[PDB]
Amino acid sequence: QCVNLTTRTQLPPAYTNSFTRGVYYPDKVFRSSVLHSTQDLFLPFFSNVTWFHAIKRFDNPVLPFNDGVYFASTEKSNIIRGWIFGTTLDSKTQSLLIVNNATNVVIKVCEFQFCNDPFLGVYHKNNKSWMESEFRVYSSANNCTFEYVSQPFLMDLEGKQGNFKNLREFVFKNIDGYFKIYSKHTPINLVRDLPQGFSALEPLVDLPIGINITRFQTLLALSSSGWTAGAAAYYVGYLQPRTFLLKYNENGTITDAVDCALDPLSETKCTLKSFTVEK
Amino acid sequence: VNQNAQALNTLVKQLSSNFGAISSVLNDILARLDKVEAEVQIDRLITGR
Amino acid sequence: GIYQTSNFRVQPTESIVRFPNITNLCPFGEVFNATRFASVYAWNRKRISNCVADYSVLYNSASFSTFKCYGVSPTKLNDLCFTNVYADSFVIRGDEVRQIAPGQTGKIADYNYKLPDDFTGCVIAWNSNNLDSKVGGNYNYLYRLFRKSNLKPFERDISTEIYQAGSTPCNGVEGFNCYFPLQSYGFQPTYGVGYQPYRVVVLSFELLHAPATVCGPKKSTNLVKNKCVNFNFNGLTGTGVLTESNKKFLPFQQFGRDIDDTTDAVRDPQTLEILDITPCSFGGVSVITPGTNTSN
Ligand SMILES: *[C@@H]1O[C@H](CO)[C@@H](O)[C@H](O)[C@H]1NC(C)=O
Ligand SMILES: *[C@@H]1O[C@H](CO)[C@@H](O)[C@H](O)[C@H]1NC(C)=O
Ligand SMILES: *[C@@H]1O[C@H](CO)[C@@H](O)[C@H](O)[C@H]1NC(C)=O
Ligand SMILES: *[C@@H]1O[C@H](CO)[C@@H](O)[C@H](O)[C@H]1NC(C)=O
Ligand SMILES: *[C@@H]1O[C@H](CO)[C@@H](O)[C@H](O)[C@H]1NC(C)=O
Ligand SMILES: *[C@@H]1O[C@H](CO)[C@@H](O)[C@H](O)[C@H]1NC(C)=O
Ligand SMILES: *[C@@H]1O[C@H](CO)[C@@H](O)[C@H](O)[C@H]1NC(C)=O
Ligand SMILES: *[C@@H]1O[C@H](CO)[C@@H](O)[C@H](O)[C@H]1NC(C)=O
Repeated sequence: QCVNLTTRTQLPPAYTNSFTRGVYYPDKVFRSSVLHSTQDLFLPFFSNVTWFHAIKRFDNPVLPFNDGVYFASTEKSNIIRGWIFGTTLDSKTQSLLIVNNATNVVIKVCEFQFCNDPFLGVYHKNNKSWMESEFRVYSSANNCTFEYVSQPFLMDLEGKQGNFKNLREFVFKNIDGYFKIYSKHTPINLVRDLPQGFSALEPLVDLPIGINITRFQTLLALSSSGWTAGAAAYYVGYLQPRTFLLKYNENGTITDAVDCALDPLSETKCTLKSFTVEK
Repeated sequence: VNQNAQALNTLVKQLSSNFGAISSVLNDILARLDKVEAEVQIDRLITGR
Repeated sequence: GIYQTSNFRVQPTESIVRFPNITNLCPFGEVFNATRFASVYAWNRKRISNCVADYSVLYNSASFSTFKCYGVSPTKLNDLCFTNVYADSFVIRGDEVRQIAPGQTGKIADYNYKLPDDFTGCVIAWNSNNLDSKVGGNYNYLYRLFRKSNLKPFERDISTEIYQAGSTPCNGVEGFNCYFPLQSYGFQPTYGVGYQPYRVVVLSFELLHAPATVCGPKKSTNLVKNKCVNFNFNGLTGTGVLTESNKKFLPFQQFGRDIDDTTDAVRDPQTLEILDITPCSFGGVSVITPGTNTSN
């Protein structure tokens, strides 16, 4: 059950600036109205971020993985349906699969004989139905290291809203053999810009996996050459170890941050443990 | 006033340093090792403080 | 005048041992009695979670030969709740049973299994000559005889690549300064001490990052309030008075340090209540006296 696919508008990468995005709670313990200073993997402020589209046009290449990655994707009808993670993706090394079924996302840590151009084949059908008979993800599952089923959330899978209300963020830290997911969603009424402003990123789940990943690719619904898919975009940022000043609020939410290596002014802010400096 | 309150905070945060020990809480190391082997760890904390 | 002496304190009154709810026993026994034990290069891995483990059966039993705990004391090992437990199982020759120690040198301790200096777990060894020795030789077990670069702690190496002893290219299935990475253990009953096979298991663990799940005797009592008591919510012993607080934890919050390092307001097991902690009242007594020559 593999069908190749190159019905893409081949385009070179587009770029954008990652202003103040990618701030997640470092540890589970709680603090309030204090300025803790910690160093960890993050997405450095003001960095170039790779851009791909999705509608004609079809962006789905394979991108490398290293020291985590920050995946964000604006969406209407949230065409994105899953990811893949692995070193070889040929039923040779343990591979990670996260299939978000409308019903619920099931974590399949099993070696998988993938396709050369895999994707969720959900049938282009234009009669108020999207019946799926194209399970075009893998071919063989000889052994499963792990298996899990999440909460049965049913998120909206239709719409052509003028402003992409849905804006979902994720981040995928793979350290000490544990997999981590921190996510947040916010309705947005702007049209294009990777939003300017600040937010946080709560955790959702952590997994014991103990697998070696260097490569990954997203998965999404879709006939092969022919479909009715709305506008969709997703940016990818590569993480980096840095140090931060995190200003918790009395409520307990991470309200603002300051980098410790961006520019000398920020470095003095980092040293003095204050958000303001007198002359 | 700032200088005096500067000292206490620098003094208080010193209570959260390994000083070479394997932890920074006495109740922890007391409830995590037998009697004969705790003294060597506790020594490093006392001389540090 | 006035003199400052012998500061006073409130005494505590009772104890609180509220642990999380009791679940089943851990299936470690079948691990420590598995049909077969994986070889050293590809040491078997087992994860322990969602069970209650009583270490008395494992410890008091003479079923073992050599026992040693490093970061903990096995006497009170049954009173600290662990976030996770690793059950690493393999069989080696009894000669190198000292190489298991963290920061040791040796062919097994350098090439195909390494430990960190701060390995917090406990290590058990148990002689296995009768069943693991084969009258013809238990050659099922191999080992990484040579490695290009000694591996970091807890990284399994599975390649069967032919060794390169020299800079000259290695060619064919075998070649000049080419050798198989693995050499088979011989295990026969004729062997003496140190030569006979051993079943060795190590039990590392990790602390406090997430609410722990493995525990021992639970004996949760109550949530008495405004009483100087000795609380032991999960293995964080401490004293003081427990009050209700209008504070709020997000669904993934306990252990509010809340200023610098103090275990301030904390949630509880058995239920979900955001409590608070304040140490019992303290102060330094002082005696004001006229001259003892005058009056007493
Ligand atoms: C990064 O983006 C800027 C535009 O913001 C562009 O001028 C520059 O060439 C980009 N650099 C890279 C890494 O392509
Ligand atoms: C998810 O969707 C795929 C493709 O339709 C299907 O094979 C699989 O059984 C589904 N799993 C769940 C949890 O429904
Ligand atoms: C999958 O891996 C296991 C070892 O974990 C192995 O025994 C098995 O042969 C592999 N493939 C199959 C057929 O399940
Ligand atoms: C992961 O795989 C890569 C590519 O084969 C290898 O270079 C690296 O050493 C591996 N790392 C681990 C932790 O196994
Ligand atoms: C913080 O808590 C107060 C009191 O409950 C509430 O009025 C306010 O809206 C909260 N703010 C945030 C950031 O949630
Ligand atoms: C769980 O805890 C509650 C409150 O202590 C108790 O009433 C209940 O019986 C417990 N259930 C189990 C699984 O022991
Ligand atoms: C294995 O089984 C025997 C049965 O007599 C028992 O004595 C021994 O303690 C068991 N070993 C372990 C710890 O699994
Ligand atoms: C006792 O000693 C005090 C000084 O402490 C002195 O003033 C006083 O005159 C002495 N005589 C008396 C009244 O006992």
